[PDB]
Amino acid sequence: MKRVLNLGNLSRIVEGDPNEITDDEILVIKDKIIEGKIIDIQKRVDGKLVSLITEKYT
Amino acid sequence: MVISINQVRQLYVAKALKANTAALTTAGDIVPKADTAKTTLYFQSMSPAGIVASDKINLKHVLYAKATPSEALAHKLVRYSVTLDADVSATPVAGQNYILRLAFRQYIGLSEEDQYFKYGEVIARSGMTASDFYKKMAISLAKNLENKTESTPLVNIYLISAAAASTDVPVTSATKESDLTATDYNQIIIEETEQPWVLGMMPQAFIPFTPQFLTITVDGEDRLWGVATVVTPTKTVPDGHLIADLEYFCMGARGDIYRGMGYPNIIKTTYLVDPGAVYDVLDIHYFYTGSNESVQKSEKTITLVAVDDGSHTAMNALIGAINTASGLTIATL
Repeated sequence: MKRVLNLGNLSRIVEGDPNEITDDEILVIKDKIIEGKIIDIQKRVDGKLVSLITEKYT
Repeated sequence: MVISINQVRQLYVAKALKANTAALTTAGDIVPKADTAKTTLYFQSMSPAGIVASDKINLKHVLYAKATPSEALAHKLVRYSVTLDADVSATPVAGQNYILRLAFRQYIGLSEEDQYFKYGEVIARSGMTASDFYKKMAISLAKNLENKTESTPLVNIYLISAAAASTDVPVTSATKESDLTATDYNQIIIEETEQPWVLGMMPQAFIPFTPQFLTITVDGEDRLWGVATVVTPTKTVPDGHLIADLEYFCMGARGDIYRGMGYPNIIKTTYLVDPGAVYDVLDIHYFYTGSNESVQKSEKTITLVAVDDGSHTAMNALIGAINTASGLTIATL
């Protein structure tokens, strides 16, 4: 057990508009219908804002 | 209800129209009197204490004469419509304090520097549909507004089911969620109130309000969660109290101006306006000029009030008789 990233790279975990998320920062999309849950973690790669969570099916 | 006068204003009530002065029996009977020519106009008004008569109007010196339809004096209660802002979100976001701020102007004072604020609070939960939010928001408003120990009644809260869309359902501090059972509550209505009124003491007045919203944190930014719309009202004040306070004031130009001040040592004045009815108003303006050096005018206003049956029947009868006896052409209602 140890920390996952230096706090410098964790201070750039933000909550905002997908259109203003550049690199050197990760995006979190909070859920509305559910209070504490999250919807997706996102990271831009080539202008597109892709997810870091692998899709899981039945 | 003190008003401004162009050197004077007098009031006479027309509870019934007569043909001659030999028929003035009841304490509201009136009749217009004028010469066989058209040189002077005056009214024989039956008072509760005998016949009287207005000042004499020189028809060469009549400035303006016009009636009102009794609906130009009704005050429509300012109605609002609160709603969730679809742009932000068409539903509440769990974990956010959906506060509402009712800003009141013309609180106890009479200026607008005299302000007063009343709040509502709804902390949203997961799965809180919109109807439940409006319900809980309306109730929080009622509770915070009408605490049994809150002197002035400020606003009336309402709710509208999307099924009806017209029949607003009330929400009092005695109301309970159990009483509000529907699930398609579309919006929250807020409306003015007829403040208390006392003849000669407490004039007809209202407290203006505007629903102001507080910020919530939607996806990343602080944004207002609602919409304060000014919808067309559906309720009026029937003008009865304005005329009563008008008579109260305009009968001091014709009598006791103290109206109760030195209490045991007063005169008792009777009033013929029924506050609770609705009146249509006739108003005449004119002036008096003197001779060689006394050319200065003294403008005057003689005011009449009749009862509006909805068709302006009585006031039309007055205007007919006045025009027949004076040659004027006061336009009917």
